Amino acid sequence: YVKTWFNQPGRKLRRRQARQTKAAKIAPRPVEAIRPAVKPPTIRYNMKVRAGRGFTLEELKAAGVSRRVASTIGIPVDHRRRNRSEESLQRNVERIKVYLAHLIVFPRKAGQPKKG
Amino acid sequence: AVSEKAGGNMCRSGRMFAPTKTWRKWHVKVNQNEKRYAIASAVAASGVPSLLLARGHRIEEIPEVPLVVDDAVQSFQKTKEAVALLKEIKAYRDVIKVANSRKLRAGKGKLRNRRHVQRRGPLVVFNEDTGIVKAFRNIPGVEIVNVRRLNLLQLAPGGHLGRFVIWTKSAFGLLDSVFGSTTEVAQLKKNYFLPENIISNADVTRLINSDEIQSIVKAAGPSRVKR
Amino acid sequence: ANPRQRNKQRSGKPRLTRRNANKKAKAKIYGNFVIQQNWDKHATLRQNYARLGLLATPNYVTGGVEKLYPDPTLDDVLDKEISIAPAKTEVVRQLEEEAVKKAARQSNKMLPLSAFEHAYIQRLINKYGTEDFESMAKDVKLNSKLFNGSKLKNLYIRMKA
Amino acid sequence: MKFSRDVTSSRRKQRKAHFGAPSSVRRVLMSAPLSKELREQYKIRSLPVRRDDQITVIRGSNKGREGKITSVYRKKFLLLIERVTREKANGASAPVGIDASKVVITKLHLDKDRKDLIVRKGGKV
RNA sequence: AAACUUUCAGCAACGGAUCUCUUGGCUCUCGCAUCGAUGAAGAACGCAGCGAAAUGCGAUACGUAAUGUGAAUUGAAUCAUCGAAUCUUUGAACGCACUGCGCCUUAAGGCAUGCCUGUUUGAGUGUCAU
RNA sequence: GCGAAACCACAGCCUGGGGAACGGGCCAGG
RNA sequence: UUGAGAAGCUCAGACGAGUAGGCAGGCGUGGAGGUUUGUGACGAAGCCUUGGGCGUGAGCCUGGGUCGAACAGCCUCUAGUGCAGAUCUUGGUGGAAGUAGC
RNA sequence: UUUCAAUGGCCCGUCUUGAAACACGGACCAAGGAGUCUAGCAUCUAUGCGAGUGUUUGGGUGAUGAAAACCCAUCCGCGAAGUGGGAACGCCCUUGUGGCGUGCACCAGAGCAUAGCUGUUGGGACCCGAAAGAUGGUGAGAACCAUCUAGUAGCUGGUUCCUGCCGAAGUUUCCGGAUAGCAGAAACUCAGAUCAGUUUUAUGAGUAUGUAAAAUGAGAGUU
RNA sequence: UUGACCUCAAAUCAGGUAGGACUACGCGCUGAACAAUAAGCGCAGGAAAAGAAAAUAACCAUGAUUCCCUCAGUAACGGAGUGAAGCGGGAAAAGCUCAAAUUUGAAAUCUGGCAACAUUUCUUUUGUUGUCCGAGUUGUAAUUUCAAGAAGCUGCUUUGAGUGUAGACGAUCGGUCUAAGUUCCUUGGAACAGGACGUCAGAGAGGGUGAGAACCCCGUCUUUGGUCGAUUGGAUAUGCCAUAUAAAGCGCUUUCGAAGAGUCGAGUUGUUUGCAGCUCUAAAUGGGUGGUAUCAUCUAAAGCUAAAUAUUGGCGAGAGACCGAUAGCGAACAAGUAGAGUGAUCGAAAGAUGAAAAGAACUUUGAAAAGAGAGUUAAAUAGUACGUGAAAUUGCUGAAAGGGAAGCAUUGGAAAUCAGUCUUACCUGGGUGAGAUCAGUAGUCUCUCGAGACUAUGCA
Repeated sequence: YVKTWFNQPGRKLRRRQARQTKAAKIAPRPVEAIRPAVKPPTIRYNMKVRAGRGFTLEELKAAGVSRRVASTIGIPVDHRRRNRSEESLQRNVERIKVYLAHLIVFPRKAGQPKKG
Repeated sequence: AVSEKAGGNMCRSGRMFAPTKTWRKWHVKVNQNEKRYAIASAVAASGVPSLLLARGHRIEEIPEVPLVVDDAVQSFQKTKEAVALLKEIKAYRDVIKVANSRKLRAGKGKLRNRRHVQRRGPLVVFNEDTGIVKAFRNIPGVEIVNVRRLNLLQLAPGGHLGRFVIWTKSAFGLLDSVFGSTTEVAQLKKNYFLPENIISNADVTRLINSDEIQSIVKAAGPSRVKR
Repeated sequence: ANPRQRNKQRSGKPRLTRRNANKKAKAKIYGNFVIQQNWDKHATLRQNYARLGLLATPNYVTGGVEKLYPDPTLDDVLDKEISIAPAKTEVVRQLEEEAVKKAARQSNKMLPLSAFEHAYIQRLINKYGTEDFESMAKDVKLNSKLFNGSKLKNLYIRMKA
Repeated sequence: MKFSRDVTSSRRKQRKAHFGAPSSVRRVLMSAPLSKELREQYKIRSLPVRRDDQITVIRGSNKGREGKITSVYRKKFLLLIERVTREKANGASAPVGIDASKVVITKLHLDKDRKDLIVRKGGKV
């Protein structure tokens, strides 16, 4: 049993086309969602800042985005993670606010019945 | 590789000894600095007319080496414009050489989608493609490459240094950003410096027959001595 | 080699050839019309997003980017407000201008009262005054639906407009 | 050079396609060049050969011979021409087949379909 | 000498190496997702051209209709496309045996088993109400 | 008339000796 | 004096068995990149030959004959790369032998 | 080239054993036919960079072939944190003296990556040669079939071009080996020095034997 | 007696569904020899499985699953060997549905029949509306899923499971659009070769054509596109309807907050901590798992879920430093075929005339097979026993040698045959004419005054 990698260039191209196929479907919006900034959970890496999964409910509440609309504008929600320190809260609230400063949200049509 | 189900190596319709396998090592690694050294050394060799002649290029009427043309060449649209330019700088002798060299490949290669063989013509190097690639690609032997992604398979075909290269003015001006110098880093290659040489003046006859050295050597004995 | 593939070789019937092999081909853009008009079908999606003044990723990039030319304190974060951001290119300006003009057009968020709603609130106002809504809600006969003070206030507000 | 990956340059596959073509494909495979007068009058360089076409042999031993196309033998990629034959041992004249690319059409067997085909390939009738 | 034996050479046999070829194999990569009780895969028997030890087709038997291409095969086609029709006996194979032997209804329609939802007709010393 | 197969390094007259059989093959003879 | 493929040229002296084993330099084959502005229907490749030549050798060049479509030298890369044996594999063909015999 | 004359001249390959012999294999010819691929480890060499080094998990990118080439964000692997003496200077007619000594031996990092070579350990592992056993079937205890399975031979047989150069041991010691020794490679220093299947001088001990320092030859000692 | 309900039935009642095949890649139950392997058995799809923590950790904490790299050939087990995982870096990212709390001021829910109305990849497909019956209170909807949430109160922000039309942007399928020599000479059966003069190139890929064809033909490039057929994606714009007395997000609380049992677990036997059998059998700030050796973390015994991933099968496609007819699949052709076996199964050999059959008319011998005269072809030294035609082997002819180890080696003879080596030029003298690189010479062109190339004029 030997696993060959002759399809390594083919997989590189296939993933690139998936990125372009996705961008064709969603024309003006980014192909990835915004990820939070977290700290790896060990003494070896806790000084590094890496990308998280989603923003905590306390982060979203502070930034002014409700958890029901956060997913609609591309902000992932992590119900599992929590803010044990005020630094993680401030690092990711600013990340959300900067995200909302650069965001153009196109309006949607709404059904308005003629009567009351 | 042969099929696994195929097949003693001596018996007729048997199994070949040590059947070929796909997980043979096909690709071989080279240090990125060694690749850049070879590419820099192959660009330098293309600036020597004598190394061009020894690689088979008919550059005996070219006006200058390195040969740099205007940037209006980058926007040629028709092969007629491409051929006319090659005839004005007398670089069409190389193309004529390639056309006359087209033969049928000797061996089983022509049974395997390798019907014809020929020579390599001039290598046109450009900055931006606004027509230059399509105007030159049908000319036999001519290869067109961007100055940002130079290929050692094109700069030293066969492993032989000294390919005939025609640059545009913009490609030539950008050669100092692609490679840099020995003291200044390359702009387009992070932390890359051109290699230094273990010899300063490679003309060793200049050192041996210099006044600095010939004034201290003892009186030379004879050449081939008498018996 | 397989008996199925040998079977269709021996047949006099043509093969069900399909021609879908064209790599280097990038998906054409549907969805936004402004993006499609300004899209460059040759350039990659990163090159097109950057030219259009958009962000292909709100996060880091996981490799080296292409360099074509030799270029020459909790209180003040939860309470600060950032005044949006400039539109670098013309394409973003079209997207922004289109968004605001559609939001202004589809901005009627005031619901006028219906025949039943008008009569319901009118009977309550003409008996329990205008400024006292808590007493209006606590009425059981006129306020049969048992609307609270907030809903009766909204019925008043919608009646005015 | 070819750049589409929908066309194969494999000699194995190109020879298989030519020598295993159906008769509809073989109709276009055996095309002949029009004469200079017909080329400038019908605005067409070449056409598939058809019965009763008046042609001239350009290559081969029978170069210069004229005649109508008596039959288009598609199973062998050959054309049969009138009075372009070869004597046999017993005296019967065996017809000689000429490739369609080795003849030039000097007069077309025009019908309704051929006229529509002519204007289809940018051709003034 | 001659014969025979042996050697060498020429020619003729025998044999099928070598060379050249190649509508084949092998290997890698890429796209795609589509069998069957509306009878599949497989088997058998026929049909008509044949060379079948091949192919196509199913009693509408190289298929018919439709869309074409447009004059052959060797509205033509041993052509292409293909949405309509047809598709023998079998086979999960299904009325019972495995071609017979049957049943019911009007030659035709049918007539397998398990299970699910419903329909209808019944039975019960089942529990209750009158 | 039809028609094999096993077997096959290669030739093939004897007396003596060749030390490891020397012999059939070397040496000396008939 | 031209005799600097300095990897060349030149001078001198000595030495020469060889198993296992060790170390150099070469010959040949299939395919690949480069090259010979290479060879080829006015005859490629192969084959035959008491034709000629070159090399210590592996081998190579060539004349004639036959033949009918491709092929080679050089630099480098690559490998299913060189046979007299394996009671080797496949195929072809001998003596036995026109014998044993039917 | 064929033949003749004179002289010489055994049949190869394997195995055996002291070389043999002997016993094995070989009717003939053509074609096929046996150290390969890969993963580790170590050595040597080459190459790049060097207290660093390694682009190719992946991303970017590649308009024409796009499985190539080109570029690199964050990680990560490994690595790291007295004399003698080469060479040179200045004096000495020169030797020689004086000042200055690298490496190493006596008394201030060098690595990482790739490639090639060689050795070695695994994978069928140079090729071939004995039946296992098990699983699942067919036919009627036994038989037969197909896969695991390239399960095997401490062995048997075979293992494919040339030339040149070097060249053994074939056995002390303990005890399948660690050895030593024989034969090469590398790293050295060293004639104002040592070495020797050699002969000596005389006296020490018992013609032999041994001794330190003469003759002859060779440059030697080494790790 | 009748009716309601339950139960057991029956029916060729109506409407559905299952089986079998293929299994390269899924997932299960198994299971040897030597590997949690082969084989056996069961079940799927275009992927499957897994999956939104009864997960890690001990940090400044992370945050469903899957896959890759790394961790790491490490810890651990047991010296050998077996051999992970957390972190870290990437690919892709998406989250949710129930059970358990009274709609109780109203079973608000659903299948089926029948009747209309639409709709179609489609007269083949899908629904909608109305009515009746049935299901269902032993519980169908709305609401809730712990990340919460319910109920009140509150003033901010919100809202379509509708149906048309038009155009644009995409995807798929089928048509359509396409540059330039066959000019001259030579060889040849043939020009596609050689030479001359040309042409087109966003086309000098490949194949065909009587020998190496960019320009004879199909194609190739343009095409990452023009133009028409028909199908359908998501949106946009604009009408017509919109059952809103409605439904949501975010504030607040003098009010509430249900959480899965023959399961966890304990004991004992096997397989491999998991799983299973057996005996017993729970709890509610409980229970699981970790660090403490109290703290941390999670919330099981119910369910769904795209993408990144796999893929020797199937429907196609493009390739190759691969093999080149004893090779490469067993199979380039007839190939799982002929043939072998009661059967399971086993299983070959076998490619090439020529450009064109022009496949040898005709005469003649023979019973025939065939032969011989002829004839076709560029070639029959290409005649279907067919390209080339090696060796072993066989026959005839010619020459030579012959008596037993033989072949072979060395040296020459004889016979046969072969090879190359040639005097021809050099020097010198005159005569005759010639011309330039010579002119007590005139011009042009290209390079860098003079250097090459020429053009006239003279021949000292």
